Amino acid sequence: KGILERLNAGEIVIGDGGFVFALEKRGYHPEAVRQLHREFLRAGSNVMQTFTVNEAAADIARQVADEGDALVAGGVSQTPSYLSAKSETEVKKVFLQQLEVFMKKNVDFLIAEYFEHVEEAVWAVETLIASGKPVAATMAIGPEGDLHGVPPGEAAVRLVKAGASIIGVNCHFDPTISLKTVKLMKEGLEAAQLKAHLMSQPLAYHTPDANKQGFIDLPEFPFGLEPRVATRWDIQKYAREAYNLGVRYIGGCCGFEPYHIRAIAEELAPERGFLPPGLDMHTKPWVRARARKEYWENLRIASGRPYNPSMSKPD
Amino acid sequence: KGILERLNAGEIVIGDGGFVFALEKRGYHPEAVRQLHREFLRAGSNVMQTFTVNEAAADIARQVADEGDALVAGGVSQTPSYLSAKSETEVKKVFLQQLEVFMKKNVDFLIAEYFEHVEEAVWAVETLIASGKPVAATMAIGPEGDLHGVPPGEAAVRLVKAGASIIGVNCHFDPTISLKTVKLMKEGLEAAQLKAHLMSQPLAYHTPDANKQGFIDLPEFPFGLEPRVATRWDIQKYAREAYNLGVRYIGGCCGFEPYHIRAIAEELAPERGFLPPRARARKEYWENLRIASGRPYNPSMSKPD
Amino acid sequence: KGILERLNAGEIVIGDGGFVFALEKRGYHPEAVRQLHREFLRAGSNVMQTFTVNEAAADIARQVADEGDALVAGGVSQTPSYLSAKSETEVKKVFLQQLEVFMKKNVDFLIAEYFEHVEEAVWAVETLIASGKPVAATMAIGPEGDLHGVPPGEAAVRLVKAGASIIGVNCHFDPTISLKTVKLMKEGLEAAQLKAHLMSQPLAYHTPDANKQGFIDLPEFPFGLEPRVATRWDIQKYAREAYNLGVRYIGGCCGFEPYHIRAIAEELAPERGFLPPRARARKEYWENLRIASGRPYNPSMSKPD
Amino acid sequence: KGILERLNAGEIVIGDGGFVFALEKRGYHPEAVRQLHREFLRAGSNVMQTFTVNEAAADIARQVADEGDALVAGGVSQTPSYLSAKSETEVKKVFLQQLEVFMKKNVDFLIAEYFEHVEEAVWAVETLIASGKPVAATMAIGPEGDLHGVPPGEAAVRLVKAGASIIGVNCHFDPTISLKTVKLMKEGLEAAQLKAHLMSQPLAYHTPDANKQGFIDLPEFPFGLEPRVATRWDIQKYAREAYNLGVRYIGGCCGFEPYHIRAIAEELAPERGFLPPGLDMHTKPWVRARARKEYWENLRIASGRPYNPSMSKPD
Ligand SMILES: [Sm+3]
Ligand SMILES: [Sm+3]
Ligand SMILES: [Sm+3]
Ligand SMILES: [Sm+3]
Ligand SMILES: [Sm+3]
Ligand SMILES: [Sm+3]
Ligand SMILES: [Sm+3]
Ligand SMILES: [Sm+3]
Repeated sequence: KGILERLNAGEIVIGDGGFVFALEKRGYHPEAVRQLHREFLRAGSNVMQTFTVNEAAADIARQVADEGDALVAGGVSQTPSYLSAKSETEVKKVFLQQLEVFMKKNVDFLIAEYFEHVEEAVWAVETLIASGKPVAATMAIGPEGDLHGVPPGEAAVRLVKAGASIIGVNCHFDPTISLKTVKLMKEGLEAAQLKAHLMSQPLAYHTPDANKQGFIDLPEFPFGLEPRVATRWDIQKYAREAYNLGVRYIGGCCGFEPYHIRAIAEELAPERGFLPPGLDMHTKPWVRARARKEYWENLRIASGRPYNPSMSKPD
Repeated sequence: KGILERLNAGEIVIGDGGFVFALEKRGYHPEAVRQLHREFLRAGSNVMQTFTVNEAAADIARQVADEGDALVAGGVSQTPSYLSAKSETEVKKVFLQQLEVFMKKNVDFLIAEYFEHVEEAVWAVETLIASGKPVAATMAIGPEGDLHGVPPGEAAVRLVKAGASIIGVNCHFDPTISLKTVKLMKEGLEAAQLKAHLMSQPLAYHTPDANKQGFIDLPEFPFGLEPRVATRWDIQKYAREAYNLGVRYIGGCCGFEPYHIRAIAEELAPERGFLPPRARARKEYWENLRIASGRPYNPSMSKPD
Repeated sequence: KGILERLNAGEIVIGDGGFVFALEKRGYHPEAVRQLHREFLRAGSNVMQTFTVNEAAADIARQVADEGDALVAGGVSQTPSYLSAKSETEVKKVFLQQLEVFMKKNVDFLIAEYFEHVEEAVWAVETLIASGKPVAATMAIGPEGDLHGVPPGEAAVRLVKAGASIIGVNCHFDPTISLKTVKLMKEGLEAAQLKAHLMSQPLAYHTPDANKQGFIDLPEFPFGLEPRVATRWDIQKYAREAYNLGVRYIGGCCGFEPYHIRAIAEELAPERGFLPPRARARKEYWENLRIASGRPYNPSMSKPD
Repeated sequence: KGILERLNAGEIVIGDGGFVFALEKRGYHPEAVRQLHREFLRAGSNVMQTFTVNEAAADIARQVADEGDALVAGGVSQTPSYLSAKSETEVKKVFLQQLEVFMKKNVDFLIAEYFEHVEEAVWAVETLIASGKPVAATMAIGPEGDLHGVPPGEAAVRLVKAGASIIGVNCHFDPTISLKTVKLMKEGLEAAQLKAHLMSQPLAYHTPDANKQGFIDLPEFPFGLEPRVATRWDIQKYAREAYNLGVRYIGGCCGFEPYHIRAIAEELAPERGFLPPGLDMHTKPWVRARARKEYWENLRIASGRPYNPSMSKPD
């Protein structure tokens, strides 16, 4: 079953969140890459991504995807070259080169991931639909819109018009700010009487202090982000709210690890009809008392850093 | 080089801190276990631990240790029998039991790991040395001592007298509180004219709010600990302080992942002699950045239950 | 010098910010009222406010104002009648009512203080100018505007058109959010070719967690606000920013005590020309010290109810 | 009724906390001093203090004390001259000079306040009892003892032996650390089979981060302490716990204002049989919901400073 088939039938598709983030974190060896893909699959991901040999990358993904109920998706991000002034025919040529690797490896679908400029997001979708494969487009923007002042609603409209059947947001903000952005996008599609499936790949980092440029501008980016990491409970709340908003492609970006994906899969186990592939016996009474979801759902966890602030100023 | 030859040759032994926590976190598949081991070895760990299939765990650990400059260590922790009050010979029997397997698999050394009672740790040391292999003993206690009131200085002295060639602290507090405990253990050994290598396997979780029982009593244990996780800069400061205090077997316990081990190897790359296998590009910015929690609606500390 | 002569002569008018909050805090005795007034005048305030016995309040204020370089001002705030939906002529009547007393006691000027609705503020301005005395109008709104959605730029324009010689913001947010609102009010007046003196009477409580309704909706209002209190360094930064933005009637509202007013006078002593009546000895240490809350078990922000 | 009479009958005596702190805060004029004394009396204080003309100071205190149920107490603090090496006969001469002003003005009792060295605290009590007036002694020390390593228990013992009928702690730590110190003192008196009334004049500032030197060593001392100020609820909890510990002279030191004293008086209004000399009608429902002691007693108030830490390192 393909990605549009699943989603058209109202299924909840779970992404393989921060694959790249995790490979980075682990210090990367096909075995290392195959093992990570497997952890995401075991956690419940229905998508195994590959990027940009590029062919071995695609092979390993396909290999693990065949071990469960998952698809292989090829992703492309913004060229770093747009800031390099050079953009246009040059941009589509790069996308085109990557499109070939993917068609050649016969991926299940494509994702225009990481894009801060709608204009460039569009060029990507235009090039990608020429494969005849389903295309998903996400924008690395918050409620205020992209780098040109293009609002989320309008960005959503233009991406669908360009041919994306799945739109959403990713990689710049935490789950809460990301879903607010997706709500804006959803309202853009409604007002324009257009339809598309929605997806969200938020950061697993809390970013209440970020400005419109996202977490990259926080002073802790990228080596002091540990304190902000979402617990599994934070992610279950995100999964539930995403589900309630109409999001059906629920994933994650930087900060996401297999256990965050498993939390999504477990939170939505009822709705999905299945679970992805002993605290109550602990010796201490007060520890046993924590073996109840309600306890964690209501606990305001401490940071453990009394000498540090709870927020920082961007820049 | 054996564990003791390394240490006597002035080398820094990097532990594979967090092994069990990582597998638990990744959700566990010999390949899954083999990969995790490789990550630690690749991060610079000189020890691949193995516990209690048993023959398999020991075999995978040995295979990855073979792949690099690492030893395999057999770990033993506090037993239910002792807490369930069977004491004496009875407790010595389960360790002997465990030893057997580590004997047959021929592990390089043994660690009496995770003991909240000095007494039971001693009984563990006395049993493990019957293996003729070097024995390391670590206590899950803080500056205030073990569960019967035995202070760190004394605990260190009884562990060495019992035959441990390496002693220290592990798994109950963050790096700073753990090293203060180690300092107390070291002053004890000195006041007693005793000598032994020191080790530390602290939590990678900041724990300023814990009482003498350790992080377990904190209400966030074990599923709400994320905010407390040490950054690599916190870990590098820990490695540096540990080295300066005289610690030469530097590892970690719950919360330590491979990247934390790697921070230790890089920090101490000059003292070791090699590395393990825009203004934010400067290490001193990170060493001085008071990172934010990102959780303004949450407290900074909790009271232990 | 009258309020308007002072301002046109380039002077900085220091308000007696916090008067009601202080008396409320001290628990209220004409002597008690007279002393509080003296504290503000002694801290540098150039205005002694009076509201609504009435003749007494006005008399005590005048006596202390007489003692120094201060004016007496009659304050009027949003009425229940307007919120209780009587609007139009009815609301104008209670202000006229209030004016009467301030007319007989001969106060120096009038302030339409504390209005969450531009419309009712205008009706207040239109009534108060019938006194022939200068009228100041301040809004209890933030950057997002009043309760009907009227933005700061527009609110400022309608208040001046209505006859207010002085406009600004008061009592709903901390100094920074209040001055951002003032900046918006100033851009409105500019886009409309209008001119008027500006004033600010912010809360002395830090309020980063409030929504458009102001600090009242925070769960700590009104008895758990202590941690939020501005230090004198926070107040000096506010005075300096207010001056730089062009504000010349600089006061405060809830939370401001005499020492906060004094911080304003000292900060601006060079721009005024006089003062009001071991490495911690340096002002730049205080200007840079990120003070601790002393409440590690409490959050740093709360969600408005 | 005198101070020993009240306390011997088991009455709860309420101090006039941070009189000096408050006068400082207000920028100081007999009228200013009389008004402050009155606010404390109106708040419930049974003691009006005067210090070190000194005579006018004593007159005003007496004057206001006569307006209610209060006594006038003369207080003496450590000489700053002990750090000036000069100490002994020199110290008692200063105390003696002050003792005369007070006997001359006929105060009701005397307080050896602010003392960081037990040795010097003792000299003060020795000089002061020579007036035939009741003497109270407090130490500015925490659980670890004074500047010489003299523990609280022993300090308590020596002060009583020197002639103090009332002992306690003050001016260096918050209510919680101060009462722990008083508990230690109380245990010292018990073990030595001695008896004395207990008193506490803690800071109204939370100081969980202070070292044995007290709040003077925190970096915010003395101009950045605002965030630490106790709410009236924090003080009611202190009053109740002080009462439960056996403390019967309940006061305060730096940071205390009349409203903190009133909170003590109200918390203990039942036990005392009287109160010292409209939120529920507020327009907003959620505001009306706060007119219940339980709400405040259970509310973990926010600091309002997300960009600041919750604790600082001493020094
Ligand atoms: Sm390589
Ligand atoms: Sm939220
Ligand atoms: Sm299984
Ligand atoms: Sm530290
Ligand atoms: Sm009355
Ligand atoms: Sm600011
Ligand atoms: Sm003077
Ligand atoms: Sm407490």
